[PDB]
Amino acid sequence: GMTEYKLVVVGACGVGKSALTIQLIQNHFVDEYDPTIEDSYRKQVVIDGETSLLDILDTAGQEEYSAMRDQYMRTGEGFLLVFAINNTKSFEDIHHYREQIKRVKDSEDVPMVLVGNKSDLPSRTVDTKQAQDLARSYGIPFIETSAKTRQGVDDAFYTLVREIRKH
Amino acid sequence: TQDQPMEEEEVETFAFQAEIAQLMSLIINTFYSNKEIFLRELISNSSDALDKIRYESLTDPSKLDSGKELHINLIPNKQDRTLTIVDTGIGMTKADLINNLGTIAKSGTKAFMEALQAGADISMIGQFGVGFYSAYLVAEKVTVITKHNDDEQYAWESSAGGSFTVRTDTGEPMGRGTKVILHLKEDQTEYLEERRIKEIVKKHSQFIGYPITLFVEKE
Ligand SMILES: Nc1nc2c(ncn2[C@@H]2O[C@H](COP(=O)(O)OP(=O)(O)O)[C@@H](O)[C@H]2O)c(=O)[nH]1
Ligand SMILES: [Ca+2]
Ligand SMILES: [Mg+2]
Repeated sequence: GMTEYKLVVVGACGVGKSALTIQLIQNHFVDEYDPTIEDSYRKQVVIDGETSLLDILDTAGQEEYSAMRDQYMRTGEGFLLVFAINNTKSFEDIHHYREQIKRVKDSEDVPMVLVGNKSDLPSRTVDTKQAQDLARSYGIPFIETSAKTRQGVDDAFYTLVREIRKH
Repeated sequence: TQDQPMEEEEVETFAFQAEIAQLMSLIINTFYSNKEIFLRELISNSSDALDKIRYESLTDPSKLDSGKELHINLIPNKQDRTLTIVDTGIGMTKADLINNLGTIAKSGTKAFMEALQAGADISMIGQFGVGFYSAYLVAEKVTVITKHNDDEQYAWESSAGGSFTVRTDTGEPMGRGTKVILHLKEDQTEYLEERRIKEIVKKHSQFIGYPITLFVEKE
């Protein structure tokens, strides 16, 4: 085979998990994608000169903790923790996602990037300072993104790959 | 030689989202053999609120400065026929009550009623994030008193029938956290017995990692 990084995108319903994934893989913006569709998407990239497959698990379906679901999430080598800057509950839920990754990988040392998505919109309810304070407490990078304009999208996924090489 | 003191409270009435009202009508009207799980759902919700204190501590260290223990207290009252659950968690803002307890629970609401139609047990309610409504298995009325730092004390109240109220609470100050008061149905006073409560908590909650204390009134 060839070099593969298995990245998992997690976060509340509507934060832009699918929009970020599709912008990365297919370079276009979807205004509404079935919230129940959970798939992995593959794309060849070159990062700091290394050619690899990104296998991106776009988390969806429903909240459950079957042995099947746990095994599937455990294969994730790195996690994008996505919240939307206009949705305060999505930011609060970051702690939940962090807990469950901590749980299945039995470590506080899992590669993760915090992503503040929908940075294009004017209706901010979560300040960047709060997001950076949280990222600092976990020891992870924080990226501002807009899946709509593609600003920060490659930055977020490539940073997560770099995070996985270090660990 | 003073004038008559009198407090004033603004009260607002709200409709439940249609699907929460359907679930509440199903819970109130139907007998469930496994209804003891209501107490596990109250303790689990207190646990979520106490976890929020620790999360906030990560980025706001002033949380560390409170001298309050993080704990859950169970207080049966046979005279009043009430079961009260008190925690020292983060508490809710007024926006939380109007939203958390009458709209935001909406997605697992429909999914839980289809699970019940499919033959699932009432005990699965907690996995759909709507465990709070299990209080209506054993209570004809629920009051929630809550205090969030930098906000006022609020009381939420519903006897089901499709609406709830939220008011500023000028009563007994409770300090940071949430108090849930179950006004038990006449036929559900078993859940005020020290022995029944000890059985239920010995069985269901198992691995909640905050102290739980039962207060028994000496007869
Ligand atoms: N304005 C804006 N809208 C976005 C952005 N990302 C996603 N959306 C929209 O927000 C909604 C949810 O996106 P989706 O990717 O389905 O969220 P998911 O539930 O986390 O997979 C859709 O209507 C998207 O078009 C963004 O960066 N900016
Ligand atoms: Ca939880
Ligand atoms: Mg999606």
